[PDB]
Amino acid sequence: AAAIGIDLGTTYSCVGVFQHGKVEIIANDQGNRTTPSYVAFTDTERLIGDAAKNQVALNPQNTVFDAKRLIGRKFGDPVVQSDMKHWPFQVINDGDKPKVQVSYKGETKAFYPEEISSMVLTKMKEIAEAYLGYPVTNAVITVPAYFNDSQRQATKDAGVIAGLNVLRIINEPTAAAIAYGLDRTGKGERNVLIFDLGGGTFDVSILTIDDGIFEVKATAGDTHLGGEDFDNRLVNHFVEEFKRKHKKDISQNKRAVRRLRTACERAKRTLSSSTQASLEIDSLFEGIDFYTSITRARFEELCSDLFRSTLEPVEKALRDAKLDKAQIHDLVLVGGSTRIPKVQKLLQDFFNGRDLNKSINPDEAVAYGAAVQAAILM
Ligand SMILES: Nc1ncnc2c1ncn2[C@@H]1O[C@H](COP(=O)(O)OP(=O)(O)O)[C@@H](O)[C@H]1O
Ligand SMILES: [Mg+2]
Repeated sequence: AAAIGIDLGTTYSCVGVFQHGKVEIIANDQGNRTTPSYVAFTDTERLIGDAAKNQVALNPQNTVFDAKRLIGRKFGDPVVQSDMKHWPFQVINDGDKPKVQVSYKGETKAFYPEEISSMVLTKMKEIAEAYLGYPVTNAVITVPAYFNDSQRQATKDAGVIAGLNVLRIINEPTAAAIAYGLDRTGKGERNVLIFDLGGGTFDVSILTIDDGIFEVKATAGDTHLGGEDFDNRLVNHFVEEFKRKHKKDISQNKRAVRRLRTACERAKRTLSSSTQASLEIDSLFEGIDFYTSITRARFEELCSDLFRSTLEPVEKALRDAKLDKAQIHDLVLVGGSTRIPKVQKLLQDFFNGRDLNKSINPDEAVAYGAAVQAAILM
């Protein structure tokens, strides 16, 4: 019985297993090595992952996402109230506990955030099981370093609802450090900086590792900065461009904007390894095709202030840990947005030419570390 490592992410989740000496990051049924943290409810079925995200434009009120922003928080919580204003789905109050309310098979039903996340965890569990060819009952699940007891508990519960014995709940930055084998240094304190630019959040952590024991020395960043913000700059740019070429504003067509958003995210992803990208959407708005392109340099310009803003939390965390740039032994890249060449440059330049540990797919580093730790704990 291999136990599994699960990164239960805000925007994407990832599952790994350590067996026969190495970590396998397990692809899902569509061949994707990470899976959106999305759960959809329709007249006839419950969809999770890619199947949920791939119908988001068609079903906005009953496609749930961002459950991680609610998990283990009270309804009265100001982050909750505030985050609520921007979701297309209803959150409601059940004894100061938030529930996401949707319609499923024709009826209004309401779920706790840990219930939604348990459906994502079940999907990651079944992904793992399809590959291993047996049931998985033990898992290590990861959380942000700043998660309080009640968010850790609610995440553990999500695991238990999913039919997993949760061997441990560990910090995301520690799991990334474990992935790179930094946990096995000894006697001396090593200082490690995790730079984590994901889909919805930006986390900088400084850890000190001394004879295998981790200490979180500083944390910083921005809980609303991530790849979604870069998708948006691109969306706004192409909306303006559509207006220029056809004198038509797609702004208010919720469906056109979501399909444009989708095309942008995919274009963006291509710009991490190519210097130009094709954007081709059939019948975007009133039967008008939108066939166009964008360069890495143009996308960089559109995002230049957001990209730069990531170095301020780095300065802050260094200050709060009372360390200079030159006392950081290792720079680890985590999150899919750190595949962006400009971002790697900014961080490497900030650190005066220092290597970045980026050999492990950054959107997988946390799951990789969880999988290593799960095997150890077993
Ligand atoms: N090659 C790439 N270039 C730029 N962004 C990417 C790339 N691959 C994935 N992403 C982005 O990474 C983000 C998801 O990051 P990930 O670490 O998987 O999830 P999470 O933030 O939920 O932990 C998304 O915004 C996605 O578009
Ligand atoms: Mg992440």
